[PDB]
Amino acid sequence: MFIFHNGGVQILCKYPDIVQQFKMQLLKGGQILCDLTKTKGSGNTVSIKSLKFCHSQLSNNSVSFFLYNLDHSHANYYFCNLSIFDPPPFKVTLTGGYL
Amino acid sequence: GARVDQTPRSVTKETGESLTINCVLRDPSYALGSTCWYRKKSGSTNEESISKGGRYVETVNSGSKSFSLRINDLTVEDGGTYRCGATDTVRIYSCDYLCALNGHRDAACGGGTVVTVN
Amino acid sequence: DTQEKEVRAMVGSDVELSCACPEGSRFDLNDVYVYWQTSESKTVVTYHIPQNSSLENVDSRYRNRALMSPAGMLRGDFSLRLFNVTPQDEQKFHCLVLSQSLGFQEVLSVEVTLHVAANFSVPVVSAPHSPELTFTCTSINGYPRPNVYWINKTDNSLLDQALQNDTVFLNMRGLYDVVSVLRIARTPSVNIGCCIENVLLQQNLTVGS
Ligand SMILES: *[C@@H]1O[C@H](CO)[C@@H](O[C@@H]2O[C@H](CO)[C@@H](O[C@@H]3O[C@H](CO[C@H]4O[C@H](CO)[C@@H](O)[C@H](O)[C@@H]4O)[C@@H](O)[C@H](O[C@H]4O[C@H](CO)[C@@H](O)[C@H](O)[C@@H]4O)[C@@H]3O)[C@H](O)[C@H]2NC(C)=O)[C@H](O)[C@H]1NC(C)=O
Ligand SMILES: *[C@@H]1O[C@H](CO)[C@@H](O[C@@H]2O[C@H](CO)[C@@H](O[C@@H]3O[C@H](CO[C@H]4O[C@H](CO)[C@@H](O)[C@H](O)[C@@H]4O)[C@@H](O)[C@H](O[C@H]4O[C@H](CO)[C@@H](O)[C@H](O)[C@@H]4O)[C@@H]3O)[C@H](O)[C@H]2NC(C)=O)[C@H](O)[C@H]1NC(C)=O
Ligand SMILES: *[C@@H]1O[C@H](CO)[C@@H](O)[C@H](O)[C@H]1NC(C)=O
Ligand SMILES: *[C@@H]1O[C@H](CO)[C@@H](O)[C@H](O)[C@H]1NC(C)=O
Ligand SMILES: *[C@@H]1O[C@H](CO)[C@@H](O)[C@H](O)[C@H]1NC(C)=O
Ligand SMILES: *[C@@H]1O[C@H](CO)[C@@H](O)[C@H](O)[C@H]1NC(C)=O
Ligand SMILES: *[C@@H]1O[C@H](CO)[C@@H](O)[C@H](O)[C@H]1NC(C)=O
Ligand SMILES: *[C@@H]1O[C@H](CO)[C@@H](O)[C@H](O)[C@H]1NC(C)=O
Repeated sequence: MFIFHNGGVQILCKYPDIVQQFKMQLLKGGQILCDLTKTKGSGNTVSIKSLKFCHSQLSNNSVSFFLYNLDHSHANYYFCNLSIFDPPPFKVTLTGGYL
Repeated sequence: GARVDQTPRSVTKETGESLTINCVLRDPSYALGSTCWYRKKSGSTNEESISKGGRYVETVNSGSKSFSLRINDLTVEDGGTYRCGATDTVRIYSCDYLCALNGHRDAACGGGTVVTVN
Repeated sequence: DTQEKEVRAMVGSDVELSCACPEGSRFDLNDVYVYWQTSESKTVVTYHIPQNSSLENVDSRYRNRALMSPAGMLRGDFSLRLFNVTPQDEQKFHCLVLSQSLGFQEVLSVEVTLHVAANFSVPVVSAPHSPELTFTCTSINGYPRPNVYWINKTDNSLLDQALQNDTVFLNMRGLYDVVSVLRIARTPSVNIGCCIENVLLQQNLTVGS
């Protein structure tokens, strides 16, 4: 679900193209590496707030983060916290990978 | 509450060779009451009840508390999506209204199986 | 901070499940996301999204039966009003309140278990016989599963359950029908009757032969 290039690793995490307001968190070692939160505003505007920015390129079916810090030593599982706010029902899904 | 999970979620098979879809009535459901099998054709987005017996063969294990369907001599247009409906130790009059009951503690249809034959 | 609540109700009767913030203070409808959905099934009962008013993702079952009052929302009272309760409406309903200002943190979460009940028809008996005789007691449209008992009416005693074959059916409305056959030995002056029990409703229906 991810690739290694440029001395770094692009971790892409997919989600259903239906969801239009969500919060994608990347977790490794129990720590929040990256963060993104999409919201639909008034007047048909879209807001994107990211407390931890990993050069996230927001494809409409998946969110990809880029870690230029390899951390090849102590390679752990990578989890993608996904919270769906719109459309209902509200659900939180965790999908994980290795290396 | 009680519901039913069915495997596999998606299968591609070869023409003529049989295909099997399982279903289990998850605990704490006591036993299987009656089983129904539904299929819907590609376009109309409406289901239809599969008449048991003959080409569509059903095997049920009350001890295992699970049922299974087998399709033989697969026409290329046997594809679509397939649901199975079970009920918690009670019986139903017609299969026509089983899937119409959601979250009933005594009735739940399966998750579905997508089939494409080539 | 889930508050386990229990609401018992009857079919076809409009019931009200409550999700209450203790403060009589006000809330921001343009900031808060409200979700009413079942705990297990996760079916969309109703919801409030800040910038739109057309519930299109509401489930077919609740398409127009789940209502939240907006003026009550601003007052902090996210209480659902469920109409025309059906047997499939007995669920652990989850009301969840997220505030976008706090990065979608939950300000209110309450799980409201809903039990529903219905009354069976009066039992109907008959006396067809064979080699010993057989009886048929039929009662329909009740919730949940009924308990059927047979009574030796002469002395108001209870016959043994091994003397009866029961088969409960699912009405296409989620309600239950039951047909009970009882095979006993031949005897004169055998006053007996049937009995339908709804344990949830605490109400017993008896009918003599
Ligand atoms: C994936 O991302 C989602 C994003 O939502 C995460 O879900 C959130 O998880 C956090 C942490 O578990 C939740 O925050 C917690 O909310 C509790 C709500 O109870 C009270 O909250 C308010 C604020 O005061 C009160 O007004 C209200 O009346 C409630 O009674 C808090 O109680 C929690 O604080 C307690 O726990 C923290 C630890 O988190 C302690 O450090 C504190 O001292 C305190 O004891 C906390 O604030 C948040 O609500 C969740 N959001 C949603 C939408 O569910 C997922 O957790 C994340 N992925 C994984 C795997 O967790
Ligand atoms: C529900 O329960 C009631 C009791 O609470 C049962 O009714 C009794 O059933 C028994 C057994 O069938 C009956 O006993 C029989 O009585 C017959 C005559 O009844 C009268 O007899 C005495 C005087 O002799 C009166 O005082 C009495 O009030 C009755 O009016 C007898 O002819 C029977 O004889 C048979 O059995 C004996 C011994 O087994 C043999 O020697 C005979 O050859 C013959 O086989 C027998 O003694 C009793 O009378 C019933 N009483 C009443 C009031 O009904 C119901 O049967 C039961 N019903 C169900 C559906 O479970
Ligand atoms: C959005 O993603 C879908 C796939 O889910 C794709 O078909 C479509 O082209 C995309 N639209 C964009 C990127 O505008
Ligand atoms: C409630 O719905 C049922 C069918 O779901 C219908 O028969 C009935 O008329 C409706 N209204 C009332 C008040 O029961
Ligand atoms: C409003 O906006 C979109 C498009 O209509 C839809 O996905 C969303 O669920 C709607 N919600 C409400 C509450 O109207
Ligand atoms: C009675 O019910 C049993 C199950 O309890 C069933 O096996 C049987 O076929 C039914 N009929 C008779 C005549 O026993
Ligand atoms: C209903 O009848 C059964 C059988 O006699 C009995 O055990 C139960 O307590 C009765 N309950 C009421 C409320 O009458
Ligand atoms: C339902 O059964 C009850 C009690 O068993 C009886 O009085 C009547 O026929 C019905 N009414 C209720 C709900 O009071």
